Order: sequence, then structure tokens, then C-alpha cells
Amino acid sequence: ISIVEWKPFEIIILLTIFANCVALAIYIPFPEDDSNATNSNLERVEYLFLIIFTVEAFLKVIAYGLRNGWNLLDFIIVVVGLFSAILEQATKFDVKALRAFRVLRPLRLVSGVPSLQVVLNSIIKAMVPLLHIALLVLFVIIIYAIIGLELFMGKMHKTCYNQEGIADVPAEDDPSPCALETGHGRQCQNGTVCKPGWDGPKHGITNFDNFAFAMLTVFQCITMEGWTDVLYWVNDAVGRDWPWIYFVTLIIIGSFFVLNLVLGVLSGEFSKEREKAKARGDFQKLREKQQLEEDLKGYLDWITQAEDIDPRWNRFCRRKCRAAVKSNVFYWLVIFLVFLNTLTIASEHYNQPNWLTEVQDTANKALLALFTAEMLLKMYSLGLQAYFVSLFNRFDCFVVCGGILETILVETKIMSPLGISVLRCVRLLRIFKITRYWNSLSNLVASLLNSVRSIASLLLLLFLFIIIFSLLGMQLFGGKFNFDEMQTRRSTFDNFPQSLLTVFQILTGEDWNSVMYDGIMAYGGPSFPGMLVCIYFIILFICGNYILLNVFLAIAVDNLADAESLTSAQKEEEEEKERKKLARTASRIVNDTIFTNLILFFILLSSISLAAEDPVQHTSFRNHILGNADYVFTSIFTLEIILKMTAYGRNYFNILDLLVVSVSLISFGIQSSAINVVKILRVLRVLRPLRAINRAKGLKHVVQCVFVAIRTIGNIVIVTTLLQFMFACIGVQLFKGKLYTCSDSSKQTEAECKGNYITYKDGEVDHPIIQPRSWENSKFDFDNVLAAMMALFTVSTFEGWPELLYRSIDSHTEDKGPIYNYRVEISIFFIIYIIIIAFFMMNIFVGFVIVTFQEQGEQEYKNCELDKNQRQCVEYALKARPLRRYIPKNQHQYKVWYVVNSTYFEYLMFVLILLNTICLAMQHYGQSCLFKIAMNILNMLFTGLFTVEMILKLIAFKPKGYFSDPWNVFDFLIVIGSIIDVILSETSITFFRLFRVMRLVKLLSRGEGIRTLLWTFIKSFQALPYVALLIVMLFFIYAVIGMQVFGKIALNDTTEINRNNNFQTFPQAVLLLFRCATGEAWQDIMLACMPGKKCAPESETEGETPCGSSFAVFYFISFYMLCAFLIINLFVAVIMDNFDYLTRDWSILGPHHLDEFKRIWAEYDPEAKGRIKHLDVVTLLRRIQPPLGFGKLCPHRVACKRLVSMNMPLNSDGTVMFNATLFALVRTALRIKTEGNLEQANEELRAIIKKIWKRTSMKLL
Ligand SMILES: CC(C)CCC[C@@H](C)[C@H]1CC[C@H]2[C@@H]3CC=C4C[C@@H](O)CC[C@]4(C)[C@H]3CC[C@]12C
Ligand SMILES: CC(C)CCC[C@@H](C)[C@H]1CC[C@H]2[C@@H]3CC=C4C[C@@H](O)CC[C@]4(C)[C@H]3CC[C@]12C
Ligand SMILES: CC(C)CCC[C@@H](C)[C@H]1CC[C@H]2[C@@H]3CC=C4C[C@@H](O)CC[C@]4(C)[C@H]3CC[C@]12C
Ligand SMILES: CC(C)CCC[C@@H](C)[C@H]1CC[C@H]2[C@@H]3CC=C4C[C@@H](O)CC[C@]4(C)[C@H]3CC[C@]12C
Ligand SMILES: CC(C)CCC[C@@H](C)[C@H]1CC[C@H]2[C@@H]3CC=C4C[C@@H](O)CC[C@]4(C)[C@H]3CC[C@]12C
Ligand SMILES: CCOC(=O)C1=C(COCCN)NC(C)=C(C(=O)OC)[C@@H]1c1ccccc1Cl
Ligand SMILES: *[C@@H]1O[C@H](CO)[C@@H](O)[C@H](O)[C@H]1NC(C)=O
Ligand SMILES: [Ca+2]
Repeated sequence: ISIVEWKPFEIIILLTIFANCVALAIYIPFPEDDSNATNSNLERVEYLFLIIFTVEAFLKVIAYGLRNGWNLLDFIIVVVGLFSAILEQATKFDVKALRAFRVLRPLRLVSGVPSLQVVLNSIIKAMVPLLHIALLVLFVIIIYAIIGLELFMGKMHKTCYNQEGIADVPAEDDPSPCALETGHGRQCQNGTVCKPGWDGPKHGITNFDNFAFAMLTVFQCITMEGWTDVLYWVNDAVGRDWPWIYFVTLIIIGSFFVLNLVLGVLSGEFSKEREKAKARGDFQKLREKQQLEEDLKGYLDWITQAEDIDPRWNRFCRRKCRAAVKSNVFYWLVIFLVFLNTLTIASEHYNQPNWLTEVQDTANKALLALFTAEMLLKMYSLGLQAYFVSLFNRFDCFVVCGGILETILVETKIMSPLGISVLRCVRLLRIFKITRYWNSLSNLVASLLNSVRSIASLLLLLFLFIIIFSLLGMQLFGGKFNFDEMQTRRSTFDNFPQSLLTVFQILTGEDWNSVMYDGIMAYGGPSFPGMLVCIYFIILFICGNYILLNVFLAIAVDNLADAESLTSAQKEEEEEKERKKLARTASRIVNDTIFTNLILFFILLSSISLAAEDPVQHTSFRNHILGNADYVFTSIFTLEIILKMTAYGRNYFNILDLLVVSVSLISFGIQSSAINVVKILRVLRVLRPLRAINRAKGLKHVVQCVFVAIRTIGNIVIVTTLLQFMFACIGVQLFKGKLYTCSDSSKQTEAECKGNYITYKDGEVDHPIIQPRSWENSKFDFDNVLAAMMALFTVSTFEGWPELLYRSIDSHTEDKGPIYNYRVEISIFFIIYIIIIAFFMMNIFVGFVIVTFQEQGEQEYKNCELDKNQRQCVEYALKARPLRRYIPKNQHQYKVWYVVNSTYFEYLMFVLILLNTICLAMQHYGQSCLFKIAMNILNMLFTGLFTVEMILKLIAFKPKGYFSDPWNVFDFLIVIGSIIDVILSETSITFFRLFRVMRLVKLLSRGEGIRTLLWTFIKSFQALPYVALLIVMLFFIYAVIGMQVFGKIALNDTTEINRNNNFQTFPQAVLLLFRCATGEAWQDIMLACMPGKKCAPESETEGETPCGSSFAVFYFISFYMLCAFLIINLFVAVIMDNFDYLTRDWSILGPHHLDEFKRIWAEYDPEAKGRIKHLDVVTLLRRIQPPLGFGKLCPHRVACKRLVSMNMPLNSDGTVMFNATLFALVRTALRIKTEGNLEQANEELRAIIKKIWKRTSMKLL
């Protein structure tokens, strides 16, 4: 039977695997044991599949006697399938729920394709460096869960219950936590009473009652999805003073810092893989392919036209054709024609005038005829096949073929695909050829087409992952999202396309918590067995985001690096060609230092001044001080300019200072129409913070760097804008005037949807309510191109995109209402737009920033030998010294010191800290009195033990050596906050019990990997304090502008501008901007800031709803773009600062080995000094790590022979000093040289390396 196992038997089994995957898609999970005929057949087909994968595992089992992971998966799948079938037939715990193993069968499609197995291994092998970040995330989640347990435990269980009973939550359809008259949170007021006893904001799922519930809430907040909801619930529960310190800090630490770490590690790994695969020379094949194609058409056209110069009438037939295409006039004429085609395509809109629809149909045919004629003219003058040779010419040929195909229909339906004339806009991308960077865009496309095979493999593995998780979700939650609620969920797992859409939505991370809550309630509620189903959503989110990162960052980084290398090589070749061609043919106190400062302080004070204004109250005593305080502030800057204007006559920042001061001074007057002009020059007062530039060195540097980066990435921005415009045109064709709906679902026209109709509260037939029928459009529609660009932008931001998707799926016909699930196949448009724009273009932009930062800097060309290990080795050897030990004396201190400095004591206290953390982690809601007393006494016992440790280590280490390790002063401050915590506990303040949790960081700061990673990234963050000052300034400026513009809108609890979210205070405006930067409901806030809102009663006819502004669109879009750009800039700057650690190659010698050697050497020296023992070398050569020193070889051997053979410094037997022997060890480890090269190293170290300050007098020999 070992004969038929290598023939296409293995392809027969592969086809069997594909038909057990197209039978798990056809399956429809019906609610409550329902079925149909297709399922009745699929059972028998699965029986046949089970028979086949059994006698095929038997042959391999009785052929080779289960070791490989894939064959083990085969075996387990087969056995559980047989077990499930047998148990199902016998019973004809849940029986049918054991069929979830059948979704592992598609995982075998990569075991039969090694080409997919290699990319799977490449994706998997990048997980190992991220395990440290995973551990850090776990620790942060645990710490914040315990803090939330200690802060908000069981404080969100009271809602308004009305003053007639406790029937059910008579506070809107979305009840919120409240507080009593003795509380600080939200007050119900009017005919309501804040009565204790209530499930929770999300049916009791979102709260800090338990440690598991707190951990789930913390994870959901860290994923940045629905964290403002939790923050606002906490604000309503306990108050609006100190939950922002919790939630904002959690968001900053666990979402931005962690993302920075992940991006840095992934970029370092990708760079290492690139530098390892470049040695093979894969770039050469791409390099040699471009020049072979450049000379191809350059020689074929030479052959072509030489035939026409002749020796039938081609002399008067061919010269003009090739002299018109290359005339530079045909180029511009074709560009103008394409511009006209774009003009007529983009002029289409809903309810257009009847003349426009005729103009744009006549012009379409005319331009189609013209472009076909031009294509035919070019088709023969440059060879029929040589015309096909070119890249963009293939695009033109395909566009013409498709246009001719779709313009002759004129009888069939759905003419939306006829608008492939929009891809003709890609042909005008030759406008880059006239300008620069055309060799940077076309090189990118060439690299993409060269690597399309790996691109397809990477995109297919992601599709397989999505298919597997969609099948698993269809099995788990299929036909279960059917509860008694009146509204029907749209994101369900009922079908295969619906499951695919739901899994894609969860992968994008938008409203994934809603699907998680739906899945949790489908299995009961917040209970131990029911709520374990959230593991599916957690794993799906984490793994999908990780896979998307590893795919779309690898593609972008590799392709962009290849394109940049191609461009650099091409530039070098052009330089060499044009050089060799030329090498032959030719042959007043304002200039002070303290003043300046004092006035950059005033500038800071002036910036602080206008942030403290009152946005809403026009007249208030606080503004009396501030309004008259700016008067004296403006005088100082007015005096500053006059004192300077005499010195000279002008730069570009004195212009800005003048534009500030003159505007302020004229604004002091104005009078007359003090409504419009004042409201412009009052918001023009946001330029004062910008005066810190040119007055604070470093701010100017970072601003100039950001401007250079903008100028570099403008090409990618332009290409993304072009693609967005094309997709907007396609969407306008698809959904023009189709996204209208009526409040009454029974009317499908505007004329019908008129008058009143009866609604029922919660669908209770006994409670009818009259409401008016209204013909409404979608929030973001596709009526015209401008209305579609913004809808696509909001889709790309992953904000409210499922709502638009499910609104577009129902649309069927212009001017008519929706139909449930009319065109589910239209979701491919949104999927493709998200993949191309929100996933590929964004990662291309980030990789472009990374590459343009990497090719800057390191290209300083430090070509004074000394490659990228030895400079660091030499500087470390120069900057080194023996360390201290402090070995107790008093012969009594030694005993306690030995006790406290052992490893067993350290491990014992680590276990004690773990036990204390576990004790803190089980403070549930509704605990009994015995539990509380036991917890109190256990906390007392732990704090006593830790005081005992502290006393032991003041003695052992003395009161000077204790407060020397910074881990000790932090420990000292922690426990003293626990001793006096018990003092105030028996007779409150919640701040003092948070010190116990903070002690868990000692466990985190014990592994050499996480410690080094965190330390290096923190140092890189500290070393760049202005890249974050840029974000701070942007936030401040936009907060002030929002306060001035939208600061008067009313706080309506049913609108997105309310008590928790508003512009009425600088902290509140900053919090709103932070929430928008996270991207929570920024589109909803923008729509709530549009003009026509009744607003603040405390500001003072014809003004019914006169406030608001149409500036909101630009405000909220520009803020999003600028915030994303600046955050990416900061991330890449930190990554490039820390890039040395991210690409380390730990196998080779590194500074960590030097640190270990120093820590081994430290104990043998009583002081720093530099005096050693001659016999100490015996243990020195044995204690060194073999990669750093020598292995398990005998001491008195060639190791000692070479140690003594080297010319040591002319010292005594043991008076040689530490840096000398360190340099000797580093030079013997690597970069070895023959005798007589000492002077070469001596002269080299004083040229490129830092100054020695004549401190190497004894190190010369
Ligand atoms: C899809 C991959 C990860 C393999 C499948 C693993 C999961 C989906 C499988 C393996 C173990 C299975 C569970 C084993 C036991 C029980 C308890 C029973 O009362 C209901 C079914 C239930 C709850 C099964 C549901 C499906 C299950 C959780
Ligand atoms: C040539 C390309 C790049 C740009 C094309 C711009 C022109 C054709 C487009 C862009 C925005 C369009 C407008 C968008 C919306 C409106 C409002 C309404 O009254 C219908 C027509 C009108 C006024 C459109 C007319 C055509 C329009 C002005
Ligand atoms: C996502 C995959 C790859 C890994 C996670 C496995 C998931 C799907 C498995 C592991 C544990 C499982 C749960 C274990 C126990 C129960 C309780 C039972 O009364 C209903 C099913 C339920 C709630 C299971 C649902 C499926 C489950 C959550
Ligand atoms: C580094 C720089 C940008 C920090 C700037 C901080 C300034 C703008 C912040 C910090 C503290 C803030 C104040 C904190 C509290 C209040 C009380 C509130 O009822 C009105 C606003 C007011 C009076 C704030 C005004 C703005 C303020 C002074
Ligand atoms: C790593 C571990 C030890 C951390 C802490 C987890 C344990 C101790 C936590 C998590 C889940 C918790 C339980 C979950 C639900 C309830 C129901 C409630 O009415 C009484 C407490 C009780 C029974 C909790 C007791 C403590 C508990 C068992
Ligand atoms: C500089 C960041 O701008 C964005 O956040 C973009 C989003 C939203 O960010 C994508 C988050 N996934 N949506 C659209 C479509 C974009 C646009 O209109 O380009 C002009 C920009 C963008 C701009 C330049 C380069 C890339 C991108 Cl993605
Ligand atoms: C704003 O709040 C008031 C207070 O009850 C309410 O009457 C009004 O309807 C709200 N505005 C809107 C648009 O609903
Ligand atoms: Ca969201």
C-alpha cells in the first residue's frame, strides 16, 4: 500500500478537502433544530467525506506505523469526526456542538501546498519576538483590572426607576447609571428616583464587579473600541472628576505605547529578513529585468522606423505617426481629453438637469470614439506586439476593450459596470512623467507586479483564516442571534456570506464588542459557562489584527524598499552616464539670551491665557480678568517688535509675529459690526503658540523635519486621493439616489411616505404611539461625487461603516425604499475599498515614512572602517569601570546581608508578591462579611511581612545603600503607604489602597528581554521631547478653535454634544479631541456640530437656532489627518531612534555580554580603583560566556597562551586597569590583527571615535 501514496492520490485528497469546504458553506444553521432538504443531503455527503478521510489515514497509519503536526491534525480530525458521527447516530453533551472540529479541515489546504506552508511559517516565526510585548500587555491588563476592581466595584447598579414603582428602567430605552442625593454622579431629577438594583449598562456584562469582568472591560477599552462608553458610565456612576486619569492613561499606555512597540519590533524583524535575503541577490533579478525592458523598446523602435525609411507607400505613411506621438503635443491633447472625460464622468449626480444627462451621454460616445481612434493609430505605428509590450499600454487596451463591450449594451440592465471609463483617469497619471518622482511611482508598480505571486499567497492565507473563523462562528452562533427584541441584528452568523461579513467587521475592529455581547447573550448571559464564549471573539480579534499587520506591513515595506533601491541604482547609472559623456566632449538688546527667554515665557503665559476663557458665557468675571490681561500681554510683544524693528529692515517669522500683533491690536478696536469680523480675528488668536518656533531651538528643527516628510510623502497622498476619487465615482454610479428610506417600513416612495403612522413601544401591541412619516436619506450617501468622497473617507476610518454597508445592501432602485438583503453581492465594493485603501495604502504610507527615515541618518557614510559593532564596542570599552559591591563588615551585618542577598529570599518574596496579588484579585461584588474580614487580616499580614523585609534591608544595606537602588525608594514609598493605610482603615480615601497593585512591576522588571525593551524605548521617548510637543501644540490649537466655534451648542443627552462630550471647557475640548483621535464617533460629533442647533440658554428674538457652523467638516477631517500623520511621525521617529536594539543579531557579540562580564568582574574589586589580582584571570577565563569568551576548554591551554601572548599594557602583576583588559578581550573576540598594528588602532581611535581626553596614557601599550 506504500505504492499508491505518491500518484495523484494526494491531489484526489486535496479535491476532497475542497469539497468538504464547499459543503460547510452551503449548510444553513437553522434556529431550534429546523432543517431543509439541502441539509438532509449534506449529512450523507459528510458521511462519505468521513469514509474517505478514514481510509487514507489508515493507509498512512499502516504504511509508516503520527509525529508531524499536520499528520497528527489529520488523525485527530478523523477520530473526532468518527466519534461525533457515532455518538450522533447513537443519540438519534450537546451532540451537534461537537461538529466544530469539521472547520479545521480547510487548514489542510496549506499542508498539501508547501508554497503556502512556507508563507505560513514566515508569518508564524514573527510571533516569537512579540511574546515580550504580549506579556507586557497581559501585565498591564491585570494591573488595570485590579485597579478598576478597587475603584469601581459594584458602583454601576442603580438607574432611574420613576416615582410609581420599580417596573422596568423608566429612563429612556438606554438606561444609564445614576447616583443618590448623597452621591456625586448623575442625578435623575423630575419624576424619577435613583433606586438601587439594576442589571447593568450592557445586561450586566460591562462593569468592574468581578476580576474576570474587569479584565474583559479593560481589554475592550485597550482595543480602543467603545471605551468612551465605559468612561461615561463611570462618570455617571461615581462622578466626572477622576475617571479620566484612569481611562486616558490606560488608552495611552496599552494602545499607543504597545502599538509603537509592536511596529518597532515588526519593522526590525522585516529589516533583518530583508538584509538576510539581499545577500542571495533577489534584487539583482528585479534590477536586471528593468534595463532589459528599457533597451527592448529602444531597439525595437529603431528596427521599426528604419524599415519605414525604406530602401507599400510607407514614406508618406509612417513618419508623422511616430513624430506625432513623440511631438509633445499629442501628449497634452490626450491629457486634455482625459481631463474632459473625468469632467463628464464626475459631473453625474442625483436629480441632474435633463440637458446634462444628454450632454454627458453624447460626450461619452465622442470621447470613446476619439480614444479608440487614437489607440488604433498607435497600434500599428509602434508594432502590434511592441505596443502590447508596454505596461500602461496594456491598461489602455483593456480599458478600450471593456468600454467597447459595455457601450454597445444599450438594451440590458445594470449599466453601473459601464463606467469603467473612470480607470481612464489612471492614464493621466503620466503627468508624473513631466514632473519628478515618476521613477518612484512606476518603480513601485514594477515591484508590485514582480512580487504579485507572494502578494497573492499572503492574501490567500488571510482569506483561509477568515473562512475558517467564519465557519467556526457559523457553527457556534448560527441561528442563535434570534431574541425577542423588536430590532433584528444585521451582523449575524446565519449564512456563509453573512458570517464572512461579520468576521471581516470584527477584523476591522468596528463594533466588535456589540457582536461579542450578542454572542454572550445567545448562550445565556453573564455566567461562568455562558460568558466563556468571548474567547472566540478575543482570539479572532488578536490573531486577525496580527495577521493583517504581518501581511500588509511586510508587503509595503519589502516593495517600497525594493523600489527605493531601484531608484537609487537608476540615479547612480544616470549620473555615471552624464558624467562620462561630459568627461569626453568637454576635453539693540533683542539679540540677548535671557531676554529672549523671558519673552518665550510670556508667550507661554499668553497661550495659557486664552485656554482659560469661557466659551459659552459671553460676560463672566473670569473673562473680565483675562480680557484685560491680554492688554498688558499685547503691550510686551508690541514693545518687543519696536525694540527689534530698528535693528533691521525681513525673515518669515517676524512676518508671523507682525500678523499676530497687528491683528490683536486692530481687534482691540473694530467696533461697528462687532458680529462677523470679530468672530474671525478672535479665532485668528490661535497663532500665538506658533511663535515658540524660531524662539525655541529644536521646535524649528522638528517642524522643518515634518515639512520635509510632507514634501516626501505628497506623492503617496496624491495617489491615494486619486484612488479615493475613482472609488467615489464608482460608488456614485452604484448607489445614486438609492439610499433613501421612510420611517414607516411599509411605504417605498416619497409620495406614499406622508402623514402619520402608528408605532408601538418595544413592540407592545397594547402601547401604540403616533409618529410622523418622514422620507429620510442616509447619513452618508452617494448622491454625487463630493457626497461620496466623504462617505468613503468615513468608511476608511472604520467609523459607522457597517451601517452604510447594510444600508447599501438593501438599496435596489432609485427613488424607492429598501428591500431586506436585496444585493448582498454589493459588499464586495466595500471589501475591496477597505483592502486597497484602508489596509494597503495606509501601510504603504507608514512603510514609506519608515524607509525615508531609515535612508536618512544612517547614510551619514561613516566609512572610517569600524563597522556597526566595533564602534559601540570601543566606546563601551572606553566608558567602563569596575562596579561596587558593598560587602558588609561588623561581622554581624554580614549574616543579615547574606540572608537578604541570596536568590532564595528573592524568590520567596516574589512568591509572596504573587500571593498578595491573587488575594487582591478576588474582591468580588456582594462578598460576605467573613470574606472581607479575612481579606483585611491577610492584607495586614502581607504588609507586616513587607515591613519585615524593609527593616532587614536597611540593616543589611545600611541607610545609605538602601536609598541607592531606585527600585528601593519606590518600594519604600509603596509600603509606607500601606502601613498608614491600615491606620485610616479601622475608622474615607480610595487613593491609598492602590499602592499594593503597583508592587507587581518588580516581577515585570526581571526578564532581560522586557526590561531592555522597555528601557530602550523609554530612553528613545525621552530623547525626542519635541516630536510629542508637536502633537501637544496641535491638540491645544484645535481645542481652542473648537472652544471658540462649537463652544455654545446645547448639551442634549440624546445628541453627541452632552454633559460628557462637549466643547464648553478646555479639558472637555481636549478630551473630545482625544476621543476623535481614537476614532470613536467622530462622524457623529461632526454631524452634531453642523449649523441649525438650539443652544446655550445662558448666552444672549430672531435667534431660534442660529449657532453651529459648517466649518465642522473641515475641522473634524483636518484634525483626523493631522493627528494620524503626527502620531505616525512620532512612532517612526522613536523606532528609528531605537533601531539599533531592534536589529541586534544577539548571536554575535553585543553590549549585553559586556554588561554580564562587568557584573561578574565587579565583586572581585573592593573599590573602583583599577587594581586586580594576577590569579583572578584563572576564574575570569572560566566565568566568561563562550560567545563572549571561551567555552568549556581547560584553563591552562591555548586560551591562557593567547591571553599572555598579547602585548598587555606595561603595568605590574595586577595593576592593569579594567578598560585595558576589556579592550584586549574585545579585540581578541573579534577584529583581530597581527602584531605591529597597535599604532593603527591608536591613531584610528582619536580620529572618528570620541575624544579620549588624554585618559589612555596607560592604555597605549
Ligand atoms: C475550531 C478549532 C479551534 C477546534 C474546535 C475547538 C472548539 C470549537 C470545540 C472543542 C471542544 C468543544 C466543546 C466540548 C464540550 C462541550 C460541552 C457541551 O455541553 C456542549 C459542547 C461543548 C461546549 C463543545 C463545543 C465545541 C468545542 C469548544
Ligand atoms: C475634473 C475633476 C478632477 C473635478 C470635477 C469637478 C466637478 C465636475 C464636480 C465636483 C463637485 C460637483 C458638484 C457636487 C454637488 C453638487 C450639488 C448639486 O447642486 C448638484 C451639482 C453639484 C454642484 C456638483 C456639480 C459637479 C461638480 C462641481
Ligand atoms: C477561537 C478558537 C480558535 C479558540 C477558542 C475556542 C472557543 C471557540 C471555545 C473554547 C471554550 C468553549 C466554550 C466552553 C464551554 C461553554 C459552555 C456551554 O454551556 C456552551 C458553550 C461554551 C460557551 C463553549 C463555546 C466555545 C468555546 C468558547
Ligand atoms: C504643555 C501645555 C500645552 C499645557 C497647557 C495647560 C493649560 C492650557 C491648562 C492646564 C490646567 C487647565 C485649567 C484646569 C482647570 C480649569 C477649571 C475649569 O472650570 C476651566 C478651565 C481651567 C481653568 C483650565 C484652563 C486651562 C489649563 C490652565
Ligand atoms: C488567578 C485567579 C486566582 C485570580 C482571581 C480569580 C478568582 C479568584 C475569581 C474570578 C471569578 C470569581 C467568581 C465569579 C463569580 C462569583 C459570583 C458572586 O456572586 C460571588 C463571587 C464569585 C463566586 C467570584 C469569586 C472570585 C472568583 C472565583
Ligand atoms: C494622513 C492620514 O490620512 C488618513 O487618515 C486617510 C484616511 C483614513 O485613514 C486610514 C485608516 N485606515 N482616509 C483616506 C481615504 C485618506 C485620503 O483621503 O487620502 C488623501 C487618508 C490618507 C491620506 C494620505 C495617505 C494615506 C491615507 Cl490612507
Ligand atoms: C434638547 O433637550 C430638551 C430638554 O428636554 C428637549 O426637549 C429637546 O427635544 C432636545 N432636543 C432635541 C433636538 O431633541
Ligand atoms: Ca469604532
